[PDB]
Amino acid sequence: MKRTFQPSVLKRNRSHGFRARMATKNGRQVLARRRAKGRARLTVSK
Amino acid sequence: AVQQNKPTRSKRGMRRSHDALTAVTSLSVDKTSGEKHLRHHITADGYYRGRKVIA
Amino acid sequence: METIAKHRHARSSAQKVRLVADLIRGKKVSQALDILTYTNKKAAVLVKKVLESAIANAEHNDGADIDDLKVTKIFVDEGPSMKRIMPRAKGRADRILKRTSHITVVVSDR
Amino acid sequence: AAKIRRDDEVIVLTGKDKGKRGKVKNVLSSGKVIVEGINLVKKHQKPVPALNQPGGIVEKEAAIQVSNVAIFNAATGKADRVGFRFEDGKKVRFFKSNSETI
RNA sequence: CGAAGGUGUGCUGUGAGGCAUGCUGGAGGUAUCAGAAGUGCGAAUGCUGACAUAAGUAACGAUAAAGCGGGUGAAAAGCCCGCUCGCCGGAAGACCAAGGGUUCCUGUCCAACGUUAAUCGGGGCAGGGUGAGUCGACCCCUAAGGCGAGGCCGAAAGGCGU
RNA sequence: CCCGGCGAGGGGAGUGAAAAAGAACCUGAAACCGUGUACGUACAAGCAGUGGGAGCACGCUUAGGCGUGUGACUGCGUACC
Repeated sequence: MKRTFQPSVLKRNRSHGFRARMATKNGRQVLARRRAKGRARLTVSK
Repeated sequence: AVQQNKPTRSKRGMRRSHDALTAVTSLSVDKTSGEKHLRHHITADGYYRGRKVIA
Repeated sequence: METIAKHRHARSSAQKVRLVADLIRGKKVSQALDILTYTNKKAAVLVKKVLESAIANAEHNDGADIDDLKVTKIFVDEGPSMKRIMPRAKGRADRILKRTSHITVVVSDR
Repeated sequence: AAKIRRDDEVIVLTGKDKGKRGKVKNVLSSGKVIVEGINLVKKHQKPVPALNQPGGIVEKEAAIQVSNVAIFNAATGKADRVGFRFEDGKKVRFFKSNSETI
């Protein structure tokens, strides 16, 4: 039976990558929150 | 179907009162080599009833 | 003079090892070895090794004679358990216990 | 500066070797010293085929706390304390019982 | 010349309690009179950890299937070699993209992992292995769509477009 | 040094004030699981105790008692919130 997750690297990076986060004002707020919490990984980009 | 009350250790033991093992009564002695073996079986060196069968 | 030998953290259940331990309580050592050699159980091998270790200790460290020894005490106690996971139907998980035992044998010339 | 230095002669103040004398061999950074013939221990040493070294039970010195030793004064034959002062343009140590330079 | 804490025994008050002492332990305890409270647990299908019962009971994952001789080893139904038997064959054969990332080859080990044993493994440890002018990517060109100097519009944030 | 698979695990020797301080290492409670000893139990019906009460084993002893463990037989008796 076909399930929900079906991977694709190009789509992953175009959806949740560093440059996509930087291109909008709310994405920068996501980055600021995560830097303030002190995460070791900031985005999904390798 | 499941229990309504927890059984006791006394009941556990009463049920297990039939679980003991039995030992072998005695062994046999070959008439030529002198080894001990299970009756009607061959010995560990290859004898049965005084004759060498397996080399 | 009594001599001890032990096997700690053995891979078996104490309930299973006691069935074999009960066969040789109070026997002479030669008779006990003969009994253990013709028992078709896995616990028999382990118990036999422990008995042989006890006899060798009594010969080397205490200067005993083989023909005078008897199995004066023997017992099994429970040890730590390992915990594992086993999946079942419809995304439900169950726990598995892997049990161990300690085995103790005491020989004496009295 | 430091009151106890390498190549000094000292006397032991506390422990199983209370009263013995010896020479300081080297000074460690944790606050301990190795003195010659003092505080011996028996080590069970495993053989190692490399280096052609066999095993055996060895006797060797162990480190002792520096505040448990004292500088020895040969003139008096007793333990002493140390002080510092300037004499020409350089710093020196002196015994406190008689005020003589070391 | 043995503190708190742990485990027994004797005595004592109407009760919550108190006093003495044997064994274990190895460095702290605290009279009397006053002062302050995170001050007393059996229940809330209470919260976290440990351990029972059912029980040595159910089960061991497609009914394609195995037999025998020799080798190694502490130990061989399951590993290596040989001879027979059986199963698929528009696949249960061969080569790729997507996805994964050392699982590939050689030596050595059997605690844990393998729903059983294991000398075996896609397991543990160490060493080796990917060679391009012509195969691909990068590069030149554009589709749907995206961004967008000036520009139009909108309390701010922003929206649409050359 | 010894048994064992050139294992796992253990017994000696030795260190140390101490090894039931041995690396799964200060103290080491309770639930839960065993080995040994004394007494009871295979014609007997229920909240398992309480009142009465033989017999057996064992320790003192003023040889008179007494203490502690077990408990056949018998009156009464349907948990807690």
